[PDB]
Amino acid sequence: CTLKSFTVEKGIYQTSNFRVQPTESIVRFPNITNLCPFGEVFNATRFASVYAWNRKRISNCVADYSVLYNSASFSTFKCYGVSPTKLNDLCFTNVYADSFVIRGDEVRQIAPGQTGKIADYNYKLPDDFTGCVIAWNSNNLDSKVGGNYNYLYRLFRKSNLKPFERDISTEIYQAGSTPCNGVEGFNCYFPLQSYGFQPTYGVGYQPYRVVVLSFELLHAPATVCGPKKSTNLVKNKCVNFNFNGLTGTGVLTESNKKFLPFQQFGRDIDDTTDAVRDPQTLEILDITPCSFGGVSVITPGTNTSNQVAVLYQGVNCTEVNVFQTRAGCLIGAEHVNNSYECDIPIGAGICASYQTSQSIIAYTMSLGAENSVAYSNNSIAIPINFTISVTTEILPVSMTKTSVDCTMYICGD
Amino acid sequence: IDRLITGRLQSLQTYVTQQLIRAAEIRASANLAATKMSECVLGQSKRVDFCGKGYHLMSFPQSAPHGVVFLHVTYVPAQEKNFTTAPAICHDGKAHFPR
Amino acid sequence: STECSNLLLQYGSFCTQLNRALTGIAVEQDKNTQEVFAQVKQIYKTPPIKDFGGFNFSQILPDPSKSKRSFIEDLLFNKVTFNGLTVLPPLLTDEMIAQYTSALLAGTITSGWTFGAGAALQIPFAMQMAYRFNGIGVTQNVLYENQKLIANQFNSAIGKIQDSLSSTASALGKLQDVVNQNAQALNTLVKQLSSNFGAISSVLNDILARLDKVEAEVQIDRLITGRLQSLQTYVTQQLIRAAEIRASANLAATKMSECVLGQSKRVDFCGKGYHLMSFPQSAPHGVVFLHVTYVPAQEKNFTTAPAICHDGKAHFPREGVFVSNGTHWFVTQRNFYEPQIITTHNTFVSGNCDVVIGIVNNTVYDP
Amino acid sequence: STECSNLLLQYGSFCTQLNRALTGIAVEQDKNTQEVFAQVKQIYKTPPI
Amino acid sequence: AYTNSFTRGVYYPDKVFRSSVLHSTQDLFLPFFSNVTWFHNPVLPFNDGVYFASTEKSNIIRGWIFGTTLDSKTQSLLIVNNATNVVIKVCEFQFCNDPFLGVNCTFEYVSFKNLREFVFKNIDGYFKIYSKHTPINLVRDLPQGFSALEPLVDLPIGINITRFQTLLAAYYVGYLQPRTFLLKYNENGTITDAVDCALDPLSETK
Ligand SMILES: *[C@@H]1O[C@H](CO)[C@@H](O[C@@H]2O[C@H](CO)[C@@H](O)[C@H](O)[C@H]2NC(C)=O)[C@H](O)[C@H]1NC(C)=O
Ligand SMILES: *[C@@H]1O[C@H](CO)[C@@H](O[C@@H]2O[C@H](CO)[C@@H](O)[C@H](O)[C@H]2NC(C)=O)[C@H](O)[C@H]1NC(C)=O
Ligand SMILES: *[C@@H]1O[C@H](CO)[C@@H](O[C@@H]2O[C@H](CO)[C@@H](O)[C@H](O)[C@H]2NC(C)=O)[C@H](O)[C@H]1NC(C)=O
Ligand SMILES: *[C@@H]1O[C@H](CO)[C@@H](O)[C@H](O)[C@H]1NC(C)=O
Ligand SMILES: *[C@@H]1O[C@H](CO)[C@@H](O)[C@H](O)[C@H]1NC(C)=O
Ligand SMILES: *[C@@H]1O[C@H](CO)[C@@H](O)[C@H](O)[C@H]1NC(C)=O
Ligand SMILES: *[C@@H]1O[C@H](CO)[C@@H](O)[C@H](O)[C@H]1NC(C)=O
Ligand SMILES: *[C@@H]1O[C@H](CO)[C@@H](O)[C@H](O)[C@H]1NC(C)=O
Ligand SMILES: *[C@@H]1O[C@H](CO)[C@@H](O)[C@H](O)[C@H]1NC(C)=O
Ligand SMILES: *[C@@H]1O[C@H](CO)[C@@H](O)[C@H](O)[C@H]1NC(C)=O
Ligand SMILES: *[C@@H]1O[C@H](CO)[C@@H](O)[C@H](O)[C@H]1NC(C)=O
Ligand SMILES: *[C@@H]1O[C@H](CO)[C@@H](O)[C@H](O)[C@H]1NC(C)=O
Ligand SMILES: *[C@@H]1O[C@H](CO)[C@@H](O)[C@H](O)[C@H]1NC(C)=O
Repeated sequence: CTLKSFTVEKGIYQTSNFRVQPTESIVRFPNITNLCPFGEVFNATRFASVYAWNRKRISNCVADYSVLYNSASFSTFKCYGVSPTKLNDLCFTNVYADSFVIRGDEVRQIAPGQTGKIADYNYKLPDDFTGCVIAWNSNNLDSKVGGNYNYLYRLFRKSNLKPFERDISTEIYQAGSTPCNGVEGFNCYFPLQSYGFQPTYGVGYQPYRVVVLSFELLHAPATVCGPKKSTNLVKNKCVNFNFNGLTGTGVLTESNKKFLPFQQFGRDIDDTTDAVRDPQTLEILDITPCSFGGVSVITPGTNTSNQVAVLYQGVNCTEVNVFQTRAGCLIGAEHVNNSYECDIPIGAGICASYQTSQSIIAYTMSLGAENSVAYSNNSIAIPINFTISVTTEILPVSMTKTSVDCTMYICGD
Repeated sequence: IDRLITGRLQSLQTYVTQQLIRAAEIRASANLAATKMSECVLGQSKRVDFCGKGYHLMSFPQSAPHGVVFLHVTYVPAQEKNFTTAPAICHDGKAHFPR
Repeated sequence: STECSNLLLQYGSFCTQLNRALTGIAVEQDKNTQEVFAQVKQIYKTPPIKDFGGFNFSQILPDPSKSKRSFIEDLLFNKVTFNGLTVLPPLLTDEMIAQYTSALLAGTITSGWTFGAGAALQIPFAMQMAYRFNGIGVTQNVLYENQKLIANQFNSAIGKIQDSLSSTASALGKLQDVVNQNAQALNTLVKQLSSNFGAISSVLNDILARLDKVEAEVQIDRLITGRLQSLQTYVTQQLIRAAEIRASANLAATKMSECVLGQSKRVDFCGKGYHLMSFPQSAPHGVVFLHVTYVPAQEKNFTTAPAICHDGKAHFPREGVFVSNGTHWFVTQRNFYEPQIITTHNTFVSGNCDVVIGIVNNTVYDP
Repeated sequence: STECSNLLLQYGSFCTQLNRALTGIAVEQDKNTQEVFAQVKQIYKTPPI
Repeated sequence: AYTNSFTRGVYYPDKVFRSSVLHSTQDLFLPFFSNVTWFHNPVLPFNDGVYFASTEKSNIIRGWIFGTTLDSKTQSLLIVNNATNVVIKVCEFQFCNDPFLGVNCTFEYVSFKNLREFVFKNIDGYFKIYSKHTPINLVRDLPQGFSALEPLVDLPIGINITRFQTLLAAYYVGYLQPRTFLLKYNENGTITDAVDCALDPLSETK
């Protein structure tokens, strides 16, 4: 198939390339540290009134969402613009967590482009939000006997809030046809009002704690990321690998190199990365490439036999009758103790031939018969007779004259 | 079409470059065959191994498609025998050397 | 990257014709090496006792304590010094090349020009030099009368080769240049993997992480285009560089035949002076010839004439030229002053005196 | 042009190895000329007669 | 006042080990044999980046301030040794017009006989610090010799910088330029000599 023929003449032909494939994948990153303190967002004893909603900004930190989505604690968990399963792979310039208390019936207002007293007067999300919403019943935390009138929401406003607009202005609202003079009156009202939460109420009037998570990315650096996972480390085998950002594939091994305390990678003269520091245990590993080379088929020609030998050029038989030549691992040829003229050349003094039920044999080539010339101080050899000899010599003198019209080769007609 | 022009033009430049390099290899062989014809066929070369092995007597050209064949005729000494030898001989006190 | 490999298929035969080209260059290097060194039919070897007329080859013959290289070949082997890349071994090892230079040298020393023309016919080295002198038109007695002087001048001249080669690496500049150009070409070929070629990054896994499939494919095709142009440039440059080495191996194979295996009449082909013989030594990726030549070194002026008159006949020299010390006329060989009396054996008659422009009146002795 | 020069650096070594190839051919012409003519050691003169 | 830089102010350009090799790099470097400004504080430009050094034995110089305004309207770096170790903040400070120590917070962090040398540069929103501490035998000027500056910190903060000032006695200021240098790495992977390729025709040849 390589030669596009059903007959093959005597020779050595490269039919393929061999390459040791990676046995497994390694990933290494630093010890998981500076985990963000989500207990300030979700587990604080205090919580905010919804008009004055308390925002946390997270920066220069690693934020796990898997603790948030795996926890059974939440009466609702939702996400917009992002898959909840994908969150832990992402990085952002900032992450925001917005926290407040509302009645259980009104939690549905905390959604993209939605409307109502909580949405339009307290906390608003855009028609294309990127983020998540998390909520739980807080009746034992935020209700009190006699009514916890200390929690507040804006019942009245002049106009709807913009997306993410925060507003703690005390502006008195005029519903009637007569002005307020800066105080309540007939159809004039103070804007902030209470549910009066009690433990006995039905679930729609019981308080819920609510958290909204929002994500931001800029040309300003990605200061927040999800946690980074790592595997065990495997030495002395061909492996796919990733150390920090550096992907590669090679045989990782222990090394004598002494990097300075700030250095993380080592390079060859030809830029090629040739050592790495493991970020968890600070050892220096050499990288050496997984074994590769041409595969050649040695054949006495399909006229004489269907036997072949295979040479894996530069490969060692550990990586792949079987015989280790200095040219590479040779398979199917019998090693022979004699020597002959070179029939099919292999390399580094080795040749192969088909010889005595016959088989392929591989041997060190013979340069000629040895001859100690019978030299002496006072003796000469003179020829008594001759042969006239005729020697054929062939020389090529010309190619077949060819022209190619490039205007027609590139684009005929 | 500009992807096809870009690929077919690079394909043809690759061929023309390797044919220019191969034409120089064939010219170097035609300059050698022209030299073997002047020195071996039209003459008798003293140049060792130029016109075959052994001491060269003459050679003959035969044509072949895209080439030439020389039949180099040479003298090879065949049945050697050992003798004792000397650089000179003394006669009447004077050294004689072979002419 | 299997994603890149599936785009590289759209370029068709290109990766096959680059390997077919470099395989032709690699297979040619063993033909170059074979045509220089493998000119000997049998592996000749030297007699045990070194009675070569007082000439001393000990520094160019094998040393069995060392590979079996000569003392000079061990100077020559000291003074020259995986992104899919591979280096293949030569077919003939450096030990096999040293066996061929040993066979060529032991045949040359023990049998002269004869081993290039049939069987090696042994001849004493003092007589081999006599026929190499007689081949440059210096009469063979000029060797045997000066044999100790000539042997000491040869033994001394080989000593200066050892000193010259011991003193500097800049002796072997042509071989170190061939090594340096192949390293410069490969470091260039690998450093070109660091280039963007207009893509968003030089690293495929960075492209594949930043971009969705249809955009990543366009950035990868810029790296494929630039890396394929980078490899075609290397293969073209190696094909041109190999053609220069083939022209040099054809010349080294011609100096093996015409100039080690023979004696050359060709002026300044086998070093300056009238050539006597030369000796091959192996070197890393090359051959070194020690060309031995007769150089005339002190001269004196003489009055001269094209013919002499005798009994009205004009006499011309058979071999040589007529010269006078000022009072007497002699005939000498041309390349060394040995004057002989003018006789009917040293000279030949042709015609009367009156034709020749500048003939002189003298006497021919008839024995 | 500075705008083009900054784009050409993204093609890496190509431009340096073209200058190096033409510089090697230029230096060879002075070698070719000295292989032919500079074979004589001394500047010989003919006599006035 | 002014002094010669000599060969001072080279730093390791990347976190890569290289050994027994010469490497050619283009980066913001202080040019060899350039002028550096000498002082015994003013607000100073930042340009492409700053080399800073001082000769000390008594801790007269405590830290630095960096920003666009260097005052209140927008965020600004405040970097100070608290006499235990380095402290860093980036707030929109409304601090003094002659700031000293005695002889909003989007990020915050905690870490003559001496010449202390530093390099500050700000690229794609990361603020880089390099340094070296070394002995000396002269007070008036930077000592002629070579020793490369190693990295300290690498801060993702995104803040624009065009001016700086030094918190208070001999110190030196020089401005980085986009230059090509050839760097010599020894067997242990330290930079041990360098060539400023634009300096003179012999350096271009090297
Ligand atoms: C990353 O964490 C590991 C595990 O704690 C640290 O390695 C050592 O682990 C052994 C237990 O197997 C402890 O007894 C040692 O005290 C740990 N430390 C050292 C210095 O040996 C490892 O050092 C950590 N790496 C970083 C960069 O923090
Ligand atoms: C011919 O030239 C040679 C140069 O080698 C001369 O030989 C040297 O002669 C001196 C005495 O003058 C000896 O000490 C040396 O040992 C000789 N050299 C060697 C290699 O042995 C020689 O004398 C000259 N002869 C004439 C007639 O001029
Ligand atoms: C050398 O000697 C011959 C023989 O004596 C000279 O021959 C001349 O022969 C003619 C014959 O008619 C005489 O008339 C002359 O008298 C002879 N010459 C002399 C000088 O006597 C021949 O000329 C002489 N050649 C030279 C170069 O001196
Ligand atoms: C809240 O507190 C409990 C008890 O300390 C802890 O197990 C849980 O992980 C915390 N959850 C969050 C969301 O912080
Ligand atoms: C082949 O590999 C094995 C295992 O590393 C080693 O023992 C052997 O020496 C190698 N031989 C060659 C010629 O590479
Ligand atoms: C070749 O001969 C040697 C003699 O010592 C022996 O060690 C070796 O096994 C032989 N190999 C073969 C293939 O016969
Ligand atoms: C010449 O003589 C030697 C010693 O007797 C012998 O070894 C050698 O074979 C002889 N050669 C020929 C061609 O007869
Ligand atoms: C030849 O010269 C060497 C020194 O180069 C010397 O040791 C040796 O004795 C000389 N003679 C012979 C016959 O080797
Ligand atoms: C030979 O003759 C010329 C001209 O008289 C003279 O210059 C030269 O010195 C003479 N001697 C030798 C040894 O050439
Ligand atoms: C040399 O020149 C002289 C002077 O012109 C002349 O007399 C003589 O015949 C010439 N001799 C030869 C050998 O040409
Ligand atoms: C710059 O260097 C020169 C000496 O080369 C010096 O005279 C001058 O004061 C320095 N400062 C300025 C700003 O020119
Ligand atoms: C500050 O840096 C940002 C980087 O995106 C840039 O948009 C802005 O123009 C810069 N402002 C100044 C005054 O440099
Ligand atoms: C390099 O490190 C070795 C210890 O591995 C140390 O002996 C040597 O002094 C260091 N410095 C140099 C310049 O080699």
